Amino acid sequence: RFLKVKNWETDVVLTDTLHLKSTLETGCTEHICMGSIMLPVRTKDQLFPLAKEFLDQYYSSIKRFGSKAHMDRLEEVNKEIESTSTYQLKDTELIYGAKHAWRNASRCVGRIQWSKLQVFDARDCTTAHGMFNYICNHVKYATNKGNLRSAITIFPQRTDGKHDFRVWNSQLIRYAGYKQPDGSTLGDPANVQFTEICIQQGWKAPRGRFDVLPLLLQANGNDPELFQIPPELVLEVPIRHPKFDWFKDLGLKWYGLPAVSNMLLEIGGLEFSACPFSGWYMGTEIGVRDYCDNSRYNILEEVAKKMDLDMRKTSSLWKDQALVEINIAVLYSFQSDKVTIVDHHSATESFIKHMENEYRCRGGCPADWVWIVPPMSGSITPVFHQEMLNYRLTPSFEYQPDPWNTHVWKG
Amino acid sequence: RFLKVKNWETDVVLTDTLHLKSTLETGCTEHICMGSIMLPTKDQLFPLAKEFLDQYYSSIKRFGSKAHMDRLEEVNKEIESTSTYQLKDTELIYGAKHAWRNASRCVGRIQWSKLQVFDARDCTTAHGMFNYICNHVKYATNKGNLRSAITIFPQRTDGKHDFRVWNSQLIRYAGYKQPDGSTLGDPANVQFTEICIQQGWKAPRGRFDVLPLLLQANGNDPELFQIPPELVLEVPIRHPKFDWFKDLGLKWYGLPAVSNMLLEIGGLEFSACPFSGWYMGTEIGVRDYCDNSRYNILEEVAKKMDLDMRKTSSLWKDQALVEINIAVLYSFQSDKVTIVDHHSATESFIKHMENEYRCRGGCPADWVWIVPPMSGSITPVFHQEMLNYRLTPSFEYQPDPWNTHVW
Ligand code: HEM
Ligand code: HEM
Ligand SMILES: Cc1cc(N)nc(C[C@@H]2CNC[C@@H]2OCCN[C@H]2C[C@@H]2c2cccc(F)c2)c1
Ligand SMILES: Cc1cc(N)nc(C[C@@H]2CNC[C@@H]2OCCN[C@H]2C[C@@H]2c2cccc(F)c2)c1
Ligand SMILES: C[C@H](O)[C@H](O)[C@H]1CNc2nc(N)[nH]c(=O)c2N1
Ligand SMILES: C[C@H](O)[C@H](O)[C@H]1CNc2nc(N)[nH]c(=O)c2N1
Ligand SMILES: [Zn+2]
Repeated sequence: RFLKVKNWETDVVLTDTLHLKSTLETGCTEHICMGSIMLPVRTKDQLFPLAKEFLDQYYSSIKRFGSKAHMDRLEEVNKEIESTSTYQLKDTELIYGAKHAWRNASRCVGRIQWSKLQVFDARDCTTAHGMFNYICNHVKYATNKGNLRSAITIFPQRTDGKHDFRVWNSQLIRYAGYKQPDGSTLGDPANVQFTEICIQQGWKAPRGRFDVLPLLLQANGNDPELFQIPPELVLEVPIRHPKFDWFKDLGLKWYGLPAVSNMLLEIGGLEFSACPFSGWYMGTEIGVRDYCDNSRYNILEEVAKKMDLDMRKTSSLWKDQALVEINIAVLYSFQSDKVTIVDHHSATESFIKHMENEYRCRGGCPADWVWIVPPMSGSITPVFHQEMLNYRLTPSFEYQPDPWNTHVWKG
Repeated sequence: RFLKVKNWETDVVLTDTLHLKSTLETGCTEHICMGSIMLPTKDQLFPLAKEFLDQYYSSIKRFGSKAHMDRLEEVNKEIESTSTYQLKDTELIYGAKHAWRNASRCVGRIQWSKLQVFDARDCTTAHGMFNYICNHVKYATNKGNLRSAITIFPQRTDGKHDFRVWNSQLIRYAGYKQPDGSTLGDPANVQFTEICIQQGWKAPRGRFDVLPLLLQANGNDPELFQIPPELVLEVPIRHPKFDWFKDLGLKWYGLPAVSNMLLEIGGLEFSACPFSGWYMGTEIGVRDYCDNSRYNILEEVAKKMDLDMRKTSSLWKDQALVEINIAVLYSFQSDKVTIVDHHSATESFIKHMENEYRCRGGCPADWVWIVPPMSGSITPVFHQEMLNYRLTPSFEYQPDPWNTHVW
């Protein structure tokens, strides 16, 4: 069966056959669409089919499907599963797997880059101090003095679910949030709870507006341990505006390296609960979301005040005006400092070319419109006009519950 | 079976039970989400009628009452013998208001209970349709103090005697493809304009020519009528700060009036049911003015503002977009023509959603349509989870008539 998607700006029609390989469920039914809902230990029984599906995909990709090497590997994994109840990936399979989880990530606008991913194999890691060392090396490699390189570091897979590796931070680099007695927040409101955990675990908080948080790292199901990323490894950009000289005195800065650390990587039924990955920012993530969400730095008012915009009516579009200026400043600042960043026009145009390519060579490209369309200037980007099909392919990145809710404290 | 929706800005959680009354299909399966796709007999009619009359009698607190059972009986008898039935005026009004209430793509539904319903089921000719439409246009416009209205022409019978407004909206601008190779006017209407010309319209061949109505009564060939120019309230677009803005020569009409949809009430199908409200400013300033396949004016405006157009990362498109939208709002407000900005409309929709959750058990909503086409995340709807499902009475999209019609 075939499914068509149309682009309402170009009239280009694409045909999806790849959705036929989709396994997992979406949350939607014939009677309800859950397209805007944010969140809509395995047996041997469920594991060998998943391993087999994966190895079939891997061997096809290398043009060796049905070969002796393919058949031998199937047998070897079969025997390993029956005897040890899990299995180990070869390095070449782990690489393929992590690249494909990115390629398959329907919420990711940056996927034109998927085949260029540095995979660091950290499956020999055993302790949190070892996790710390792996993560520093990741940060230093990815940062590359501002010439950012995509990378992922993969710690040991899940076993009984009692010995999990986890990075408790949601990203490797983020700013502390501090809830004040008067109810106001100092720093980033998104990280208040995690900041309190750090403090409880013994972190000495500087208590400013941009304190880089410490890593809280759990190895082998043990209680997590605190480490401070060497400040010389944390590249930051002070935010200034090309025309407005008062913009610098707002005191804003942001870090260069967006590094997601709370997701679960599934490859061939194995679960990598600690697999921090990083790319580079699209400007709007910082300028629109981090700075202007009401629940984050929330700087719209202060900027618009300083721009002397008419603020007595929403219909002057003061918020919209201030928003564009803040986003100009982020992009200017990163570019001026030679730190990799992409604007939302370039990123979305690249995504559309990626998606058309994928339709031709792969038969589809699952995409989540709700997430791919940027949070400002939606319809002046070509993705707004593009119909997309959302479905779940493996290998995949999945959300997992924050570890403080599930962790069995050892003491 | 009971579902939760969370607002990620406010942490407020709502529980949806209303979706269990949904019947029609979404196009989504457990394996594929089609959320971003624009278009995803006697026996069949009685359950549809029953479903509707039940909700109606419930709404007036008379469910299971003598008057309820009596109407159910009368409608059954009328279907059995005539193969259809006629709605009482009260039912027609209730059904139209509820088709709006159920419109998952409509951000303006806080307004749903204030809809003036014009019953045009006695209409028999295209000239009669023109009369009803001019009256609708004048009533809804109200000298710029706009009032929501729908005008409901006779229901489908054997489907070869359909009433249709061929126009996609009552008021739109013509588009003409040029020897230059480009498009003069609104590129969205090039096909309809040619059909108007080929049926006899004398086009002024300008950038902002109000299209004629093409009206089809009783399945006949459609006929042309010009809406009295004095009933079409238009707004010249100027800017509060930029004096050069007026020289682009832009204008738009005050009355958004959708006229190509099908109203389904209790299984009956109203194929001509033009309706109208008032604009959210982004529809004109973002979509009508700045879509690449529409008036596509970003480049001209950016140039007049002398922005750096060498690189996308200067955000020249984004700056010009805001200014265009400030101008649309300023112009309508100055000329005292009802308009709503996207901040105000989305704030009201969150309030409406909360009312609908507490009072009705939910509110079907299509996030892809509800979130405005600019500044998405600085409006509260961006952070609001929405469940999309189909309730009846409903408005449904129907295919352009020129494909269906035989002359
Ligand atoms: C290289 C440049 C990249 C850019 C510009 C980019 C852009 C983005 C953006 C804007 C989002 C939505 C983020 C949000 O709103 O929170 C996203 C999501 C995501 N991307 Fe990328 N991305 C890049 C690289 C990567 C890499 C290297 C990976 C993995 C190897 C990846 C996997 C993901 C996943 C799994 C999501 C969904 C995140 C979630 O559910 O929280 N991306 N991407
Ligand atoms: C009172 C002021 C109103 C406002 C501000 C408003 C707002 C909007 C907006 C912005 C859209 C999206 C339009 C588009 O992007 O093409 C829309 C869609 C829609 N609205 Fe409203 N609306 C109003 C009144 C009405 C009325 C009176 C009705 C019916 C009686 C209605 C029913 C619909 C329907 C069925 C759609 C989807 C149209 C389609 O699929 O093309 N609305 N509304
Ligand atoms: C409930 C929930 C579910 C889910 N799947 N993700 C989240 C995280 C939510 C989703 N938007 C806000 C918060 O993420 C902030 C982190 N953004 C980093 C991903 C972007 C990024 C950008 C560029 C390269 C990358 F590798 C990564 C929350
Ligand atoms: C393929 C297709 C399907 C569909 N359901 N609608 C369309 C119409 C497409 C969808 N967005 C653009 C085009 O409508 C422009 C009409 N805008 C008027 C509706 C808005 C409006 C606004 C305020 C009050 C109202 F009563 C009505 C096209
Ligand atoms: C409720 C809604 O799904 C939610 O706010 C989404 C909308 N789109 C998004 N898109 C991106 N890229 N990131 C997000 O966090 C969100 N949040
Ligand atoms: C493909 C995508 O569904 C399409 O471009 C949609 C997106 N959201 C929209 N939202 C509104 N209000 N109106 C539209 O016409 C559209 N177009
Ligand atoms: Zn869906």
